[PDB]
Amino acid sequence: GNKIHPIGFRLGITRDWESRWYAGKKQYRHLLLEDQRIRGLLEKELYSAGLARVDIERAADNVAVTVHVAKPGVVIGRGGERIRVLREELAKLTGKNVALNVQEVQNPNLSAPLVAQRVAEQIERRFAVRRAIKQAVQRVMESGAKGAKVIVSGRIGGAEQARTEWAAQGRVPLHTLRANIDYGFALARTTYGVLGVKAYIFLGEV
Amino acid sequence: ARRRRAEVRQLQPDLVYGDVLVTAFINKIMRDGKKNLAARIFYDACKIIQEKTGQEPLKVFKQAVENVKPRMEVRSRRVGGANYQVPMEVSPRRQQSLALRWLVQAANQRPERRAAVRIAHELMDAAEGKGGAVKKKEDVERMAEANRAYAHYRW
Amino acid sequence: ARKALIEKAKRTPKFKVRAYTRCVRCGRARSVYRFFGLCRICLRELAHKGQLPGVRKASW
Amino acid sequence: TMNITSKQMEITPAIRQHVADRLAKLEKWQTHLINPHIILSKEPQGFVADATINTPNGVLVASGKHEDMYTAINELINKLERQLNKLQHKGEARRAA
Amino acid sequence: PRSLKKGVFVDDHLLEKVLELNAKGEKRLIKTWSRRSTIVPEMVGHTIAVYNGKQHVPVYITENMVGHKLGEFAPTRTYRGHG
Amino acid sequence: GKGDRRTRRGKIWRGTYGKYRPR
RNA sequence: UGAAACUCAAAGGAAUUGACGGGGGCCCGCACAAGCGGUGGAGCAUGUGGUUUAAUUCGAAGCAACGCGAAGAACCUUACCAGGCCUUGACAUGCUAGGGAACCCGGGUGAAAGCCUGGGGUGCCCCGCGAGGGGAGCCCUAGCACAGGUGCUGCAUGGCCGUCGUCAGCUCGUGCCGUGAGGUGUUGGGUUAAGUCCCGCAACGAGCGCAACCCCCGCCGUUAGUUGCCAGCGGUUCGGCCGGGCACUCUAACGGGACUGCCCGCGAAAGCGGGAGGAAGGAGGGGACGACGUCUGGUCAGCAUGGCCCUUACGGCCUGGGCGACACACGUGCUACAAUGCCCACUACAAAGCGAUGCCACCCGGCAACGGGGAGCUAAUCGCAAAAAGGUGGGCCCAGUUCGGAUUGGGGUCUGCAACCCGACCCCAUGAAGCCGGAAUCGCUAGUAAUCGCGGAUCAGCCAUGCCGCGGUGAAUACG
Ligand SMILES: [Mg+2]
Ligand SMILES: [Mg+2]
Ligand SMILES: [Mg+2]
Ligand SMILES: [Mg+2]
Ligand SMILES: [Mg+2]
Ligand SMILES: [Mg+2]
Ligand SMILES: [Mg+2]
Ligand SMILES: [Mg+2]
Ligand SMILES: [Mg+2]
Ligand SMILES: [Mg+2]
Ligand SMILES: [Mg+2]
Ligand SMILES: [Mg+2]
Ligand SMILES: [Mg+2]
Ligand SMILES: [Mg+2]
Ligand SMILES: [Mg+2]
Ligand SMILES: [Mg+2]
Ligand SMILES: [Mg+2]
Ligand SMILES: [Mg+2]
Ligand SMILES: [Mg+2]
Ligand SMILES: [Mg+2]
Ligand SMILES: [Mg+2]
Ligand SMILES: [Mg+2]
Ligand SMILES: [Mg+2]
Ligand SMILES: [Mg+2]
Ligand SMILES: [Mg+2]
Ligand SMILES: [Mg+2]
Ligand SMILES: [Mg+2]
Ligand SMILES: [Mg+2]
Ligand SMILES: [Mg+2]
Ligand SMILES: [Mg+2]
Ligand SMILES: [Mg+2]
Ligand SMILES: [Mg+2]
Ligand SMILES: [Mg+2]
Ligand SMILES: [Mg+2]
Ligand SMILES: [Mg+2]
Ligand SMILES: [Mg+2]
Ligand SMILES: [Mg+2]
Ligand SMILES: [Mg+2]
Ligand SMILES: [Mg+2]
Ligand SMILES: [Mg+2]
Ligand SMILES: [Mg+2]
Ligand SMILES: [Mg+2]
Ligand SMILES: [Mg+2]
Ligand SMILES: [Mg+2]
Ligand SMILES: [Mg+2]
Ligand SMILES: [Mg+2]
Ligand SMILES: [Mg+2]
Ligand SMILES: [Mg+2]
Ligand SMILES: [Mg+2]
Ligand SMILES: [Mg+2]
Ligand SMILES: [Mg+2]
Ligand SMILES: [Mg+2]
Ligand SMILES: [Mg+2]
Ligand SMILES: [Mg+2]
Ligand SMILES: [Mg+2]
Ligand SMILES: [Mg+2]
Ligand SMILES: [Mg+2]
Ligand SMILES: [Mg+2]
Ligand SMILES: [Mg+2]
Ligand SMILES: [Mg+2]
Ligand SMILES: [Mg+2]
Ligand SMILES: [Mg+2]
Ligand SMILES: [Mg+2]
Ligand SMILES: [Mg+2]
Ligand SMILES: [Mg+2]
Ligand SMILES: [Mg+2]
Ligand SMILES: [Mg+2]
Ligand SMILES: [Mg+2]
Ligand SMILES: [Mg+2]
Ligand SMILES: [Mg+2]
Ligand SMILES: [Mg+2]
Ligand SMILES: [Mg+2]
Ligand SMILES: [Mg+2]
Ligand SMILES: [Zn+2]
Repeated sequence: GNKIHPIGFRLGITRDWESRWYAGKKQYRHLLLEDQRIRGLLEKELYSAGLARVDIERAADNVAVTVHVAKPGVVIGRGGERIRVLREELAKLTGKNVALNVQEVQNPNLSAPLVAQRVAEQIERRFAVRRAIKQAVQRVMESGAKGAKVIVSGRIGGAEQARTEWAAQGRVPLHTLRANIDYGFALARTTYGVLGVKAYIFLGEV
Repeated sequence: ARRRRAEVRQLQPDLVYGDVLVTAFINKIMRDGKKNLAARIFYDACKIIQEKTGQEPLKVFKQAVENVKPRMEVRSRRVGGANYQVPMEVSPRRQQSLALRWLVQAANQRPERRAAVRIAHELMDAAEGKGGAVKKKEDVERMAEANRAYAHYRW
Repeated sequence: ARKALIEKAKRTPKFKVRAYTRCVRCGRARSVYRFFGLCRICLRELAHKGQLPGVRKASW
Repeated sequence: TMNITSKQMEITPAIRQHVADRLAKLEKWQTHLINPHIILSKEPQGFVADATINTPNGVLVASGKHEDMYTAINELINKLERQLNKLQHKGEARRAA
Repeated sequence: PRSLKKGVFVDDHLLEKVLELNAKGEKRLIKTWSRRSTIVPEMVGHTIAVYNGKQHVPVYITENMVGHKLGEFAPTRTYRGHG
Repeated sequence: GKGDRRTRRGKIWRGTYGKYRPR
């Protein structure tokens, strides 16, 4: 049990923080808590939409939440129905001026957290895990990625003996700083237990 | 080490006599990295040997060194089912290290109460050929000659 | 004895000594950082995600 | 002296004494047994008897396993002896040439 | 020990009962959990039962044991020796 | 040395002050 | 010459991939050697095995458990014990019915919790000049679903970590060889820190590792000049204090710089040896970074999670106790046994950090811990702050001592509701073992070891001699 988290390893090199602001010693914690609660609510509500990243900004008494997603419509609604509904649920929790944006995920099959969740969904549907993993990777490479690696660990297929299955294509140079690699994790709850899913997408090096 | 023959550290010549050998001796005196202390002790000793016997301390020191240098030593080697004490010539680098080491150690087995004094006197005896330092050298040599018969096991 | 404890830690006590930090994320009573409100494990978990502003792997 | 650990198990002074009489077989070799340490443990398959002992000529590390805690201990002893006998005699092998 | 600038600490709920018994004339047994309370001159001659975590230990207070704490006389560990 | 409170060195090691190490 | 009873589910041949060998060859690593300092002995601090206990919660187990989870156990924490209590319940989502909502304030009983109870005014959209009639803002009371469980299983698991190992390795595609496992490539010759690179080759490529891309440090430049700096000229209360300036130091962002690039030599090449230039030379020093996998490794007690188990209790609140016990045993550390030392007095030289119920100048009371005054600082401004070893002087004179500072008596301080169990600190007195440690055993190859102090997280306080950092002084040695 070894490998460093491929995102935290690239913060401020190939990858940027998800909560971008400044706060002083007396304040930092409380903002951070609210920040996570914002993610808590949205992670539940926006799941069906195809949630990939949740950026957060702050100045003074006002905050801007930018939601990246594969299905922008499922967020916005009919002419703004759910999009409006959100601000109210939002600024109730926030208790402050909570600007909610939405933005496209141009290629969900090049978004690692998306690929990960899809396979996790597939294996809660009792699909063939190995066949799935090869597929996921096949999708990501077709969509143009320079390399891909997907991993599933647990009681695979229901087996009593836990095992780890993975598949990979092209390059995935986890040791290279300047290599841009999107990473994502998805939890698959089954009747026999939890499976962990990890997706690595190598978009390219910078 | 395994790959290459390591590099002998070139020391910086001492401030008072301009001598790499003196510097080396100082460091051997030096406990806990207190080199100022170490420096004084030697130089204080250098003062003392001048008072007791009016000569060049440097000359005394260097003569004492050449007197404690073992020219031959025994190094064990287990050949077959027995450990033979094989007689070996000492490299000049090693002769120096052993000489300076024994000088300080024998010094610090002496009974007089101040280090500078012990360091002084031991350097005086070793210069004249007396003292535990030279005794060490004489012994090491005698062991080597005593086992001259095993000098063909030399590597 | 856990959820009752993450709860009892919230309510103000009978005496101010009895107050102690719990990790607001996982409820951990030990190795809780004041600055974040988080324990050493959560501190690491969020930081690796990049969800701690300005925080990054420190190397020198 | 000799230490015995019973990991996530309860044992008696009797059982502890038994182990001491069993390790005692190693006294045969007339060499110093330095801080012998026995760890008794229960797996689903049976018991496990671990031991680490140092001697002037090396360390002894052995693990014994068996449904019967005493047999597990006996096999531990058997593995320890074989090691101790090698430690004590391996040097004699190459006395010639 | 406790700052002299501050008080001589008795838990008030223990102390109150002492003075109550002093007035009417003492004494019934007093069960207390207040190990932290100082034996106080008003308490002398009483017998206070001090809970040690398990049992309430009957302690007859005397002139010698004034300055101390109540816990000091109801030991909390059973130790009869080894082997 | 460092273990004796009634000395300067002891109060340094311990990080306190007093008669034997005043400020 | 040659059975049988009985018994076993194999006995076997060859070959394959491993692993192992007291088989061989060639290599590497503080692995040995060479060194320097320790541990094992003492006293003490701390973890653990045991034993004790009402309980002394629980895990960790050779290396890779044992100053480990614990980056702060008096209450709290706390998961254990004893006792006193609560029953949709400390907490979620409900649906229903009574009360008034909502929020505050006291009284009784009690160790507290809890039980008992006496206070007092609910907006709304509403028939409201009127009793009166709600709805759901939130609580209360009675239900039923449900909560809650640090109860079990790390041998059902996710996650994250440890380890072998920063070791140089582990494989795939297609082709070729083999009936087949599987081989080849990846082996071989040279080379490298390296499956690094070169040459050769039924192999030709590719991937994960290696390296590089990132951070700190070392030289230089550019941009900046305060709260930082002061070379020079003025004042100079006698202090970069003032004028002034940003040169220098610095601070912190961006660049330059080293590539075996250049000469000699050996090389088939890759490279190696030597030289110059240069602050830096052959990865410049350190850091981050850990392949396929192994240990049915570790963690259900950080979290999540399958399943099994508890439901007026295996849930929940409180007071007290325990986690701090002590015939013993081991691990990690602190301080030592002294003169290269100890003590006093005076006097220099850091870095990185931290600081608004905080850091505290300076003043005064106290031998002191500390206390009372009181300025400054949202801090390159002000503060912690003094760094210590060192330096200069003076004392000690080889003694269980002016070494050592354990143990105990007495007196105080501070935190805290509260220091009996069970806090740290100060002062007076006491002044133990210990005269350099058996078998055995640990660390370190250079700004390293050793030695010296400073900071921080946790934190009311602290059992920190721990941990993570920071600079000061600064070695010995490596044949092999
Ligand atoms: Mg020496
Ligand atoms: Mg000698
Ligand atoms: Mg002679
Ligand atoms: Mg319980
Ligand atoms: Mg829980
Ligand atoms: Mg607290
Ligand atoms: Mg805490
Ligand atoms: Mg034992
Ligand atoms: Mg046990
Ligand atoms: Mg037992
Ligand atoms: Mg084992
Ligand atoms: Mg046998
Ligand atoms: Mg054998
Ligand atoms: Mg003393
Ligand atoms: Mg037959
Ligand atoms: Mg065979
Ligand atoms: Mg071999
Ligand atoms: Mg080593
Ligand atoms: Mg060695
Ligand atoms: Mg040694
Ligand atoms: Mg030490
Ligand atoms: Mg020792
Ligand atoms: Mg010891
Ligand atoms: Mg334990
Ligand atoms: Mg126990
Ligand atoms: Mg245990
Ligand atoms: Mg457990
Ligand atoms: Mg602690
Ligand atoms: Mg407690
Ligand atoms: Mg409690
Ligand atoms: Mg496991
Ligand atoms: Mg696991
Ligand atoms: Mg286990
Ligand atoms: Mg064949
Ligand atoms: Mg074929
Ligand atoms: Mg093959
Ligand atoms: Mg092939
Ligand atoms: Mg290979
Ligand atoms: Mg191969
Ligand atoms: Mg080769
Ligand atoms: Mg390497
Ligand atoms: Mg390569
Ligand atoms: Mg080849
Ligand atoms: Mg610098
Ligand atoms: Mg400039
Ligand atoms: Mg070179
Ligand atoms: Mg690398
Ligand atoms: Mg296991
Ligand atoms: Mg769990
Ligand atoms: Mg479970
Ligand atoms: Mg079922
Ligand atoms: Mg309690
Ligand atoms: Mg307690
Ligand atoms: Mg404990
Ligand atoms: Mg014992
Ligand atoms: Mg011992
Ligand atoms: Mg310690
Ligand atoms: Mg020790
Ligand atoms: Mg003596
Ligand atoms: Mg004495
Ligand atoms: Mg004695
Ligand atoms: Mg004395
Ligand atoms: Mg006292
Ligand atoms: Mg206490
Ligand atoms: Mg020693
Ligand atoms: Mg010593
Ligand atoms: Mg030995
Ligand atoms: Mg090294
Ligand atoms: Mg010292
Ligand atoms: Mg410190
Ligand atoms: Mg602090
Ligand atoms: Mg603290
Ligand atoms: Mg203590
Ligand atoms: Zn946490």
